[PDB]
Amino acid sequence: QARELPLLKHGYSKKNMTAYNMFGFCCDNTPSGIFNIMDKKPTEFLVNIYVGDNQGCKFIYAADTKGKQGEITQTGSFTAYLSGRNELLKLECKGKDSNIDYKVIAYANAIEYDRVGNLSYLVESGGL
Ligand SMILES: [Cl-]
Repeated sequence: QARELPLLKHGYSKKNMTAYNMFGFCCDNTPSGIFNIMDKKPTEFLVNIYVGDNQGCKFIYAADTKGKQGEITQTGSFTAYLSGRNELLKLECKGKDSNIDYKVIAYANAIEYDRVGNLSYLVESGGL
């Protein structure tokens, strides 16, 4: 059945009260037949996301094969492509009280990748 969409990187900036999670693939988890926008035939990811609570957060994705960015803040569906570093989605929050609960289902070349989760500046910035 489904695999988990991997978390590649996370971080935060106290100065800007921002934080992020980057989802995508690396060397030990890039499935066979999956290509990015640096490649001749980038794989389409057909993505459905579902959003509950959302204060101050948004997902950023590559909306076409030229890497033009798209953004989404609420339940919806879209087409996304992997960046040249095999990133699929950047989930960003802005502000002290930023928080989002979400579910991602992404389909590529006969495989489903899922992620259920939360991001908040409070948690991601590592304080109590
Ligand atoms: Cl290629």
